[PDB]
Formats: sequence, structure tokens, C-alpha cells
Amino acid sequence: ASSERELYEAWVELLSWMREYAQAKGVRFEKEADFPDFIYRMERPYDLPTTIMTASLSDGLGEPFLLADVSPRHAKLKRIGLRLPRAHIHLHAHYEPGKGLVTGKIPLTKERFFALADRAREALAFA
Amino acid sequence: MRLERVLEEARAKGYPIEDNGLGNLWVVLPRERFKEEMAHYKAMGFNFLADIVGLDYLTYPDPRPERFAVVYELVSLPGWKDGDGSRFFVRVYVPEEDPRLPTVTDLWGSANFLEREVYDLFGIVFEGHPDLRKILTPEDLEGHPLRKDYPLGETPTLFREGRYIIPAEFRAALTGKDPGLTFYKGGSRKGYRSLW
Amino acid sequence: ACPAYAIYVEPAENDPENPVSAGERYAKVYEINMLRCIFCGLCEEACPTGAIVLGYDFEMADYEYSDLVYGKEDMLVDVVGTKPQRREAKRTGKPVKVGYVVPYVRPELEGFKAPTEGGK
Amino acid sequence: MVRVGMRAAPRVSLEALKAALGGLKLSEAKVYLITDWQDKRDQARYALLLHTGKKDLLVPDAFGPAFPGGEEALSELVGLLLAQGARRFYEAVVSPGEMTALLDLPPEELLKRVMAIANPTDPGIYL
Amino acid sequence: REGILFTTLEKLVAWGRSNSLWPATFGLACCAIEMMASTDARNDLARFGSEVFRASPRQADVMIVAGRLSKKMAPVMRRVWEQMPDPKWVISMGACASSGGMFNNYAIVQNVDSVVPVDVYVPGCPPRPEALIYAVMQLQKKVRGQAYNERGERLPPVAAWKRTRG
Amino acid sequence: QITPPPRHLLETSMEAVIYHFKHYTEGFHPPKGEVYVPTESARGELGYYIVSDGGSMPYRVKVRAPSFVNLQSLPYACKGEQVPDMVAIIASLDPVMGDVDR
Amino acid sequence: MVRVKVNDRIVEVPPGTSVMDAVFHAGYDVPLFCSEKHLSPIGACRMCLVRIGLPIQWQPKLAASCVTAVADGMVVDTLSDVVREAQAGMVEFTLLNHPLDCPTCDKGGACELQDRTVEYGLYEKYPLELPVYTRFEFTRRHVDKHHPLSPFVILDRERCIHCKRCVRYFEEVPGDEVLDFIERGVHTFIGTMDFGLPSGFSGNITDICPVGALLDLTARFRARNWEMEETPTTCALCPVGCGITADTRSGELLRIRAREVPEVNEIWICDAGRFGHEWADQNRLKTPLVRKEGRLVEATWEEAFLALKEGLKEARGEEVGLYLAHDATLEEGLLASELAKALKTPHLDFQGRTAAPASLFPPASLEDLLQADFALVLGDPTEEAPILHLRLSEFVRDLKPPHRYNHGTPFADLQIKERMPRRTDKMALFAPYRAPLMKWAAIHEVHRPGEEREILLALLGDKEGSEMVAKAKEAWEKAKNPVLILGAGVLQDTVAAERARLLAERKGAKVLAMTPAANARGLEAMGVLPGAKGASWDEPGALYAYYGFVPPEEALKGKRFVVMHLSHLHPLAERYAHVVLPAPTFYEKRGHLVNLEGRVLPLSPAPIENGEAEGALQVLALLAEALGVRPPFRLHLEAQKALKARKVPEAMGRLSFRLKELRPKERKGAFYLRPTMWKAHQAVGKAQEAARAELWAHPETARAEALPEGAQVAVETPFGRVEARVVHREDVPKGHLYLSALGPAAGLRVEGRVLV
Ligand code: SF4
Ligand code: SF4
Ligand code: SF4
Ligand code: SF4
Ligand code: SF4
Ligand code: FES
Repeated sequence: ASSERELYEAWVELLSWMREYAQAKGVRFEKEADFPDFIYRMERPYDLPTTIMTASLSDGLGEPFLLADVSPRHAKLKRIGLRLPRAHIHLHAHYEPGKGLVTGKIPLTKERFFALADRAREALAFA
Repeated sequence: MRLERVLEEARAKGYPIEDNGLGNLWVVLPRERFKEEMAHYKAMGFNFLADIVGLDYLTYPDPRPERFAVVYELVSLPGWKDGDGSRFFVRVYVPEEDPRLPTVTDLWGSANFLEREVYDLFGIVFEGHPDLRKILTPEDLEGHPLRKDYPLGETPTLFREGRYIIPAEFRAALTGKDPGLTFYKGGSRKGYRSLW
Repeated sequence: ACPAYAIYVEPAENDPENPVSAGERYAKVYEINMLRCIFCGLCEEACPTGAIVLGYDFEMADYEYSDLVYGKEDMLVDVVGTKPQRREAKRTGKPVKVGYVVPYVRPELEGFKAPTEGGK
Repeated sequence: MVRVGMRAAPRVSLEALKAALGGLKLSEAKVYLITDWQDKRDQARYALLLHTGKKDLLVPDAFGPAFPGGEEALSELVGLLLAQGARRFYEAVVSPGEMTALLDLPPEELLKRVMAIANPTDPGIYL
Repeated sequence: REGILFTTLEKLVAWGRSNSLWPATFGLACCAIEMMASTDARNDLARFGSEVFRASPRQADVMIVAGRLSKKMAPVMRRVWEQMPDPKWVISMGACASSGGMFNNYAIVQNVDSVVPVDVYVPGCPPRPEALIYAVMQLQKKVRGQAYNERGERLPPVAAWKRTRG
Repeated sequence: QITPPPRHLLETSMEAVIYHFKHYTEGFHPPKGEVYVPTESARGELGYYIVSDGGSMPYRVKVRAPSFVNLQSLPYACKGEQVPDMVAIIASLDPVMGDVDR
Repeated sequence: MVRVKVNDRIVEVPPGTSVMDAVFHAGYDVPLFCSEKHLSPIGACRMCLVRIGLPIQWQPKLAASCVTAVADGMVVDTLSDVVREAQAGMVEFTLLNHPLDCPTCDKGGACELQDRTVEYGLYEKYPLELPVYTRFEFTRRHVDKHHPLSPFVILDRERCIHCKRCVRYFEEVPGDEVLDFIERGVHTFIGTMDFGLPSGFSGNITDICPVGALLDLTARFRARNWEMEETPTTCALCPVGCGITADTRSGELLRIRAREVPEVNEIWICDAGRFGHEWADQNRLKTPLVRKEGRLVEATWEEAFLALKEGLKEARGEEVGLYLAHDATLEEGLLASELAKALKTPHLDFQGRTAAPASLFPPASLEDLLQADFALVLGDPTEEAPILHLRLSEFVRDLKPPHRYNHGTPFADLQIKERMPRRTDKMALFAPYRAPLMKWAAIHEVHRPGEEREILLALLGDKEGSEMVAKAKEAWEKAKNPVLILGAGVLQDTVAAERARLLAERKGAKVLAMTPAANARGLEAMGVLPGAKGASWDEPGALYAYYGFVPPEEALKGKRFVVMHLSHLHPLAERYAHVVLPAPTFYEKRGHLVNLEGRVLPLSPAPIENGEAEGALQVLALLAEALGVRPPFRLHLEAQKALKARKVPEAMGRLSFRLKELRPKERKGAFYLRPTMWKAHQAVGKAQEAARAELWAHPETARAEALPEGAQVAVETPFGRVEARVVHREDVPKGHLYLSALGPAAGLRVEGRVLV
């Protein structure tokens, strides 16, 4: 259906939170990779709101501890994903209408993500 | 019809018969039998002599009998007196140190220019020719351009501030002997043909 | 894809703060030797990001060899005219008049402004 | 094939060539002024390869306005070659790196390459 | 007297020479066909003053190198330049002539400016007939003293006026 | 191997990117062998004798230039004819010297 | 030998051959990701699959030709439809999650995945049907991107196809485990807890990675793989002369890569040679300078030659210095020799001249090193002759040179199994500090400088050594084919080299001499050594001098005429030199060198921006003109003729030359000049902090001498003034300070001081 749209919109919203945390704890954030269907679209028209697909929070050593990704424009089984490297931790969120951004059945709010990234910073970050 | 008779005449004396599945035929005559056989070929009804195509196989991946090889193209026009339409090639190998070959000028006047061209482009002299005079390359040009030991002689392409290109070191294309930028080439980049 | 090897592309690394391309790479130096260029259309054909596309201006006769190497800021869609045309518009004070009209611009030329069949 | 003169010393190269040329008649000789960058002659450097057919003469990169006294030396040189009856003048455009190594290739390859790449040139560009 | 030595007379004769450009083609390759097409009933260089076409070089001021200049032709064409009246101009038409083009090889002159002093270069392959007109108008304003390079310099009216022929 | 992938799936498929890149840089490598095909152009029988070595670039391309063999018949054609007619007999032969000199 | 049949061809092949090598030796082809030359084959990419029959007895499942041994009379089928369809399927699985970066990927055209994809993928399915490339229409794997693992290497975890090449190499070749996977499943990825990437041989993975995961940061975003102009040459940073590729485009240095030459370095290069190229294209001298107003001025070659004439008008021929660099070619040495013969001067030398020549000893080839029984090593291969370490790693593991097939080095050597054990009984290493190789040498003793001679004496048996030296002596007496390996510490102390000569002659044994100078043995072979008087490169004995290198500050001081022939500009020249001239590096030179094993090696010239630089052949010829003496050499062809007259074998040919003469000098021992892999002139750009100067001190004596663990201490040595980070090391002896000698002046014991 059309929920996809808001999902990408919601996806953009997610990025904001990430950036905010960067200023809070003074930790390095990096834009990892942009959309291929936006680089390699030559004349084809493009309606998506933002051009960024993958980003991450890297520690002082540059090694990431938190990764966030969004599904491409034409792929099947679209989702938004989160991963903690080296910790065997994967989260798979959808956008359910009325509820909001939810990890499966459980809502994914700003506070939950802030806590998760703070835990990763305290635990996994080497320096 | 006369091409089948050509094949039957050649096979009896031990002449190799080359064929690709595309409709092209080769009959390789040795140089001794070359002149008399091709005289007979004109006698067999070959009105038209299409081409004299010389080949220099210096950089060919696989070895060949001799470095140079000259191929004549014999045809019989279907619309003339008794026209069959049989067209085929005759290849004759010519050594690097023996660029000799009898002319078919006496047979066909068509080879008057054509053979001259191969003397220009290859070091191959065609014996008995009225005039073997350099045709295409300048009179003061030294050597024979189309043989592989003769450089193509490229010039760099020019840009703003010292940025230049030497095309020979810029080519992503490979030759047959060029190994490539990876450890090896297999599959499609070792030779590729679709099965219709 | 140039049969003359007439295009020089020095690449460089994007600055995330104020980027130039969408990926991690851009063209620091992008030159074309109009005296080497033969105008095939193979470069437009091989561009995967649709950056290089042949246009419509033919009025690029100039006097000096070194003046016929067109640069990046001499070919960006935002530019209006050819090198001698723009130079004459500056040493003359009169804007550039292109010597052509087209029925439209193709979709591959998104952004390229041109006179269209009499719409203006 | 002989090599006279020295790199980046226009007057030394020119005087040595004066001495070595002598009474050699150049009616059928071939003069190859080797340079780089077709268009920009104001900073140009030149080698010289003179192919008499019976013996050859090599001058390294010491001519052209690129060196002090080099423009007047190239003018004197081309005027000298024209005085001796030459009509065939040639200019080869090589890569900068080629200019150096090409004088260190064996004589046969250097001479073949220069003869293959040389362009007919008007001595008026050097006078 | 060279079209010089009076403030009014030199502008007058520059006007005259500019609109009196007598193109002398030296048709070499497929460039030459696109120059001949610049004479048909869609786009004729027969207005600005270029109607008459004297094959003799003793009679024309503009020499248009239209095509690839092979080395075996380089002196012959050369001599036609030497056998021209002195107020003469030379245009290099196309890619093979202007630079070595795509034929970057043993056979072709990699810039015709080697043998003849070129006035204007006109890229294209072939340069559109309207582009060849553009180059002849370019040369028109060049001989008027109305032409400048990218570096700010004004270009002299006649190339082949600055060379020691030999 | 012969066609680069369509331009729209350059942003969807990896194999498309690899094949587009490779096709337009390296090209394809036809098998080792020789071939020739006849056609009728405005100046006669035309064909390319192509010797391929299995590499991206052909080992040799020989051209049967119909204007090359068509020109051997000029001294015969304009033999005994008038002097002014030598131009007409040449224009009437229809030579394209881009084909002859080549 | 065993007979194998591939699809139409029958091949003799030695028994231990892998099926993959039998296919390629037979002339056929098969995809290849998991396996690599000199690496243990393990069936991982599952690309090497063939069909195998051993009676017609076709195998049920496809055979892994990378880890299959061959048996007599076996049928190998790589063209059956099943094999081609399976190979295309595996390519599909491998490219499944790839990041779509080819056009902007630094790997570009020289990417094995690209080539094998276009080779074997998309089997001919049977119409002119509209074909589909990929079935994977789901979300791809996304992980961390463009992550610099180290100042030389960048990491893209998305491009990794999970081969084993970098980790296989890291365990096998250097013996330095600084890389391995983290997780499993499809979430597997490469990482490290050793962040500095400490191993001195990490760069080779840059070349091995069949994808663009690990790329060279010093050559990231310069040009495309096909665009770079390749110059195959030989590296003269250290005397092993590994075969390198200098990739340059538009007159500047882009990238250094490996050139395979199994005779000396197999396919491996050290990080110093490969990443330490920033200095060549960056800042170097292009115009000759002349002293006019008691200062330096840009000058023509003419005016410099005139000043040269005048300065050497009143110079007698026996007081002139002829001093070349440690990397000077055979041509240059032979001409300086002949020119000091004509212009009779006893003192000519080169930069890395040892008191005891390397020519004393018989050279050994590296494959002999693989076949030896023992190796008695004194010095640090990692720093004095880096790639030796790698060859010692074949030596310690019982590996031996494989057979040479029709496709060159074997792709799957069954001789290399994975996780091979390393013998502690095959070698005995003595260094002044605890080297990484001491891990594989049970017989090992950390000594102090000037102590080697005693270890060697004890190995002879004229005195009694430690427990370790007794074991080394015992194994050396018992060994049938031992190798003696002498660093600079031995080669710079005349008596120690003398006892080595004695020890290596008495038992028939050849020597590997890790000279500080690359072409030391060749210049000795061409006759570059001082005479009776003896103003060598470090001595101020001469009155007029020509210098081709950087002399100690005291060697310039006092002279009447000093000319340096440099590539970069040195303050010692703008304060003590009268005429400076530009020289091309070894990167862009052309000539020959002699390996530390006696093998001659070619130098091809690189399209780097030399400026108006000229080779020292031309300078010495031009300098003798001012002296009256006529030169015998002008060019490289006449130089090569005269070389062949000097009986120097063809390229790759080993030159036989012994020499029975020693030139000893005292060493005032307060500081040590630790031999360093990193060379001083390489401290530019990304090696700036890697090739930094260090001062190693014992924690007790560092603490007593007030040297903090991180402090930048300024040190003044005869070889210059440099600041150096202090490192506390509990293996460095008390009372000494090991200063990182970033030049080919290593192994010397010199005076000096730590300035405040
Ligand atoms: S149109 Fe010009 S730049 Fe583009 S590929 Fe062709 S000749 Fe080269
Ligand atoms: S520039 Fe193009 S049109 Fe002109 S001669 Fe050359 S190939 Fe023909
Ligand atoms: S690793 Fe190879 S296939 Fe992958 S993006 Fe780079 S060039 Fe393309
Ligand atoms: S990073 Fe490269 S070399 Fe290492 S396992 Fe992955 S593909 Fe292999
Ligand atoms: S080991 Fe020595 S010769 Fe080899 S690459 Fe390193 S510095 Fe150069
Ligand atoms: S499985 Fe990788 S090639 Fe054998």
C-alpha cells in the first residue's frame, strides 16, 4: 500500500534523532552511504524526500557501534533496520498507521532509541 | 557447382580444407602448386578476383606456419555468360624472410593495384608484376605500415595544465595476448560465442 | 567510451558538510578537448549518473587550440552559450543569442533551457 | 647514430652541432625536432634527430625558448639546416616522459618511432 | 599597401576584406562535403561575399582546410599557401584537421597549423554548415580587429603575416 | 555479452552495473577466427575481412574497398577519349577517395 | 608423473598438483576467489567446481578443484552444462548483496569479481527472451562503509564477499594476526582490536582482496586502474630489491604495488616500500642552484658548469671526493671507479659503506634458504631486510618452492595447509632486542650492541656462550645445510664479520648480508670503496668533494668545494654546499642493481616529474670535464657494453664476486643507531607519524634519565638533529638509548646528546 511513503518520511525523522545524539554526547556521526537509485537515476524522476540511505554513530576510534538502514525504492519486503555491530543485535521496525513507528508490535519512540544508543556508547565504544 | 569440383580437386592432393559454420570456405594451396593451381582456377571459370588480403600474424596468440599469409578471393559472376555464383578464398603462407609470390596480373588485371597495396602495407613483393610501386604511403615513408612490428605511432591528447594521455597505457580493451588487469581471463573474456 | 581518449576526469573525495555529488566521489577536473572530440554520443551512453549528455550548441569555433579545451564550468547546464559567445557577450554587453531552436528538449536533458518550437 | 650536445645547455648543443655538421649536404636528409605540447611553443623544449639515411645525429633537449638563449638557438639551428639545403622538416609530439627515455632506447627503435610519429612542419614556426 | 597607415582607410579596407572573403576550399575528406552543403538551397555562404569560388589560389584570400590532412598531401597543400596573394587567410575545418582527432596515428597531421598558419579552429565532426558559417563570421570579425582570446589579447588581422617563410 | 543492460535497472541490479561497466570499458571478446560478408553499396561489392584473436580489439580488419578495384579501369575507360571528357569519365565512375586511399 | 585429462587434453603433472592447476596447465579455466598463490587452499567460494571421473565414474557432487588432489588417469570436466550453470549460480549468490559501487569503486576494472562475473555468469538459458539478471529483489546487506583501518588502508565491509585471503595471509605470511571476522551467518564482518595495524607487511592485502573492501588510502581517488601508467621497476629502499610497479599518471606518483618475481620477493612488498611513496612526487628539487652572494640562486646548467670549472681549476686530483648514494647503480659506480682511477684519488665511497664489505661472503639464493637445515640470524629482518621475514616464514614452516606450471605459480599449492605450525628448532636468532621472529626461534638471546662478535666466537667454540648460544652452536655444528644471516650490526663491526667469515667457511655455508645500502654489493662489484687515505662517506679527509647523498654535518665542513647531487633540498646544502644539482629517484631511473643475494635487477624509468634533473652519470662526466679527465661513459648503452666487459651477468643473473679486504673504524659507543624499516626521506603525508624517529629506553634508565613514555625528545647526532618519541622498553638494555636510524646509516654506534 501507500504506508511506504510515510515510512520513508518516518525514516528521515529517525535520522534527526541520530544527529541530535551526536551533539549531546559529543560523539562522531557519519553519513555512510546514499541511495543508489538516486545517484544512478540519470533522467528518471525522483520523488523521495531525502537522498541518504545508511548512516552510523562511530566512536573515537571510528569503529561504528550503531547502524540504521532503510529499504530501497523498488525492493520487496520493505523495512527499516537497526544493528549493533559485534553484539549480535538486530531490530526491525515498520510504521503502523495511528500507532507510529513500531518495532514489530512495540512502539519505537525517541526515548527508546536514545537509550539504546547511549547503552551502545557506554558498553561497546572502545574510545 | 564449380566450388564442389574445386574441393574434390584439392582434397585428392592433400590440401587442407578450412571451413567455419558461417558459410565461408578456405582452400590452402602450397606455393609450388599455387600459381598453376590458380591458373587452373581461372580456367575453371573464375571471372572475378575480388581481393588480395595480406595478413601478418606476429602478435597472434597461437602460432601459425609462416608470419605472413596472402589470401586471394576468387568469384564467378552469376549474371555473365554461364554464372554459377561460387566464391571462395585461397590462402598461401609467405615467410618472414621470403616475401615472394607470383602475380596474377597476367591472369587478372585486378591484382595490378591490389598486390601493390600489399607491398605497401606488408613487405611482400609479388613477382612478375608490371609495376610494384608504393601506392598509399608517402614516398619517403620507411617500412610497411600494416605489419604488427610497425608502430601505429600515436600522439598524446592535450589539455589545460600538463594533463596528458598516452592512449596505449589508457586502453581497457585487451588484445588476444594481453593478460588483463586480473590474474587471468577465462569464460567470456577468453573467447565467446552464442549458440543461436 | 571515447575512441580518441579525449576526456580527462580527475576524481576527488566529497566533503560531507557541503557535498557536490550524491555518492562518495566527484569530478574535481572534467575537461573535453573539442578538437579531439568527435561527437559520438558514446559518453552520454556510458554515463551511469546521467551527468554527461550532449547538448545542441554548435557555435564553438574559436581561434586558439588552447581555448578549445572546454572545462566543467564551461559546460554546466547553468551556463548560457559557448566560449566565444559568452566572451563576446562580456566584451560586447549584449546577452547571448543561440543560433538554433528545437521543438523541445529531451528528458535526458533535464534542466537544459532552450527555445522550444515557438512556445516563447 | 651519434649523440652530441647536452641537455638544457642551448648554446653548448648548438655549437657542438655546428662543429659536427661540417660540410654534410642535407639535400635528402630528414630533420626531426622533437617536442611536447603542440600548441604552447613559448615554453617549448626540443630534441633533434637528423636522419641522413647513411648516419644519424642526436641532440638532446636543449632547444626552444624554454631555456635562456634557446629561442635564438632554435632559430639559428633551423636557419642552418635550411641553408644546407634541407626541405624536409619534421616535428614529433611525445609525452614528457618519452622525451627522456626515447634518447636512451636503442637507435633502431628510437629512429623508427620518431619517423612513424613525425609531422611535416613549416620551418617558419622555428624561425 | 597592406590595408594600413590611415585610421579611416584601414577600417574601410578591413570592412571590404571581411565582406569580400573569397573562400578557397581545399576539399580533403567528409569535412569538404559539409562545406559543399554550405552552398545548397538551405544554408548558403553566398551572401556575406563568398558567392564566387575561384579554384585558383592566386585569386582567393580564405583557405579552408576541410578534411583530414594526410602527410603525402602536406607539402602540396603547403605550396598552394605559398602561391597565394599575400592578404590571405587560413581556416582549419573539423577535428581531423584542427587536432589529430580520433585518428591519432602515423598517417595524419595532428594539427594542420604545422604546415599553414591557421586563423580560426572549428570543432565538430563534421562541423555543422551553420558552424562553418560561424567560423567564417568569426574570421570576419577577426580581420576587423574585433576578436579576442580567452586571455584578453586581441588577435592580429592576418595570421600568415607573422612567420619567416624560409 | 553483446548488449549493455537497460538503463533503468542500473540502480536496482548489481550484475547490471558490472555488465554496463565492463561492456563499455572492455567490451566483448569474440572467438578466434576470420569472417567476411558481402553487401552492395553505391560503389559495388563491400565487405570486411575480420580476423579476431579472441580479444576486445580485432586482430586485423581488411576492407574490400569497391572504389579501390573500380579505379584500375580508368586508363582503359579514358583511353583514346578527349581531354575534357577525362573529368566526366571520372565523375561518372563515381569515386569516393575516402574509400580508395583509406 | 600423474596423467590428467581436461575435456580434450592430456597433461603430465607432478602428483601433488591441485585439480585447478591441472585445468589451467591444461589450458582451461575456472572461477577463483577463495584460493590464492602461496595461501592454503580451502573450499570457500565454491567457484572452482569441476566434474571428476576416476574409473567412466562420474562423481555424485561437484569437486572442489582448489582443495582436490589429483590421481592418475582422472577426467576433469569444466564445460558440462551443469558446471557452467552452477558457477553462474554461485556468482549470483556472491553478487547478491553487493553495494552497487563499481563506477565509483576504487577497484574498478582490476576487480576479479567483475571479470569472473562477465566471464561465467548468466548461463545460456533456452527465443530472444527478455532476460532477467538478478532474482534478488529484496533488501541488500548494508554495513559500515569507507572506514580507514589504518593511515594506509581503508575498509568497506559491504564489498567483502567473505573469502579468507586477508586473514589466511595474516596468519600465514607475516605471522601477524591483526584481522579476522567477528560474527557469523550473513552478519559476518571483518574487524580488529589491534587498531594501529601494527604488522609491517599489511599492504599486500590491498592487492589480494578480490573486491574493493581494503583499498590504499594513499592511492584512493587519484585515477582508475586502467588509467594509471604502469612502470615496472625494482625498489631500492633496502637491499632486497623487491619487484615493484610504480603507477604514475600526469607526471606524478600515484601508487606503488607488487610485482611478482619468485627469485627474490614472491608477490609481497613491505609497507615501507608500498605506502612510503608520498615523498617522491611531493616536494623535490627541479632547478640547479649556485652560490652568488654567499646565498643560493636559481641557475642555468651553463652557469653552474662555469662555477664548477672555476672552483675545480685549482684542485689536485687526489683530494677530490666521489661519494654516491646507497642506491647508486652499477653504471654510476663503475664510472666513479674508473674516474678516480684516471683522476687518481684514493677516497671514493657511497652512503651505506660498511667497514666490512658484503662481498666477503658467498651470497645464497632465497630458494636455498627454503631448502636449508638451519638459519643462524644476527639482526632484524623485519627492519634491516623486510621481506626476508616472509621468506623466513616459509623457512620455519618446512615450505619449499612449488613447481612452475604453464600458468606460472600454482593457484592451489597442496603444500600449504591451513593453520600450519611453526618450528622453534629450525632457526636461532640473536638481536639486541626482542624481535617478533623470536617467537618462532627457541634458540634466542637478547643482547646489547657490540656483543655479536662474542656470540659468533662462541659458535666457533673459542669461548663459552650462554645456554641459547650453546644450543645455537650445537645445532650449527650438527646442521648439514645451515644459513648464516648477518644484519648491519655484524657487517659494520669488522671483527664480527671476520668471525662470521671464519664460521661460514669452516662449515660449508653461504651468507645473507642485510646491508643498509641497496646496491652496496653491486658498487663493491663495480669498485666503489676508498683507498689508502680513506675519506669515506662519513669522513672529512678530502678537500674537494662531490656528494650524491646526505653526508654527516661534519663531512661538508672544512672543504674547499662541495657539490651535492640531490633530489630534495637539504639545509646542509643551503648552508655548506656551493653547487646543488637535481637527481631522479630510483623510481624514475634506469640502470641495474645487485641484490643482497648477488642477483642483478633492472630499473625502468617512471613518468614522474623530474624537472630538469639529470643522472649522476652526466654529472660526473661533466665534473671531470672541469678537471681535464675524459669520461668513458655518457649513455646507458655504452655503460651496458662496458658493464658486460666488466663480466656482470644479464638481468636476473647472479654476479659472482668475492673480496678480501677490510676497512675498520672505531665506534664511540654511547647511542645505538637502530636499523629501521622506515626511511627518513619517507616522512611525508601519511607516513609522517609512521616513519617518525623514536628513542628506545629501558624503563629503569629512562626513569633515571628523565625520558617520559610519550615525550618528543630532541636528539643531536652526527647524522643530524631530529626529535624522537620516547618509548620505554623492558627488553632494551640499561644505560643505552636506541635512536631510530631512519636512514641507510643503521647499525652504527655514535656519540650524541639529548638536548633540552
Ligand atoms: S562524443 Fe566526443 S567525448 Fe563523447 S565519446 Fe565521442 S569523441 Fe569522445
Ligand atoms: S573531422 Fe570528422 S567529418 Fe571532418 S574529415 Fe575528420 S572524420 Fe571526416
Ligand atoms: S568490489 Fe568489484 S564488483 Fe564490487 S563495487 Fe567494487 S568493482 Fe564493483
Ligand atoms: S576483506 Fe577482502 S580479502 Fe578479506 S575476506 Fe573479505 S573479500 Fe577476502
Ligand atoms: S622489502 Fe625492501 S626492496 Fe622490498 S619493498 Fe620493502 S623497502 Fe623495497
Ligand atoms: S572453492 Fe574457492 S576456488 Fe575452490
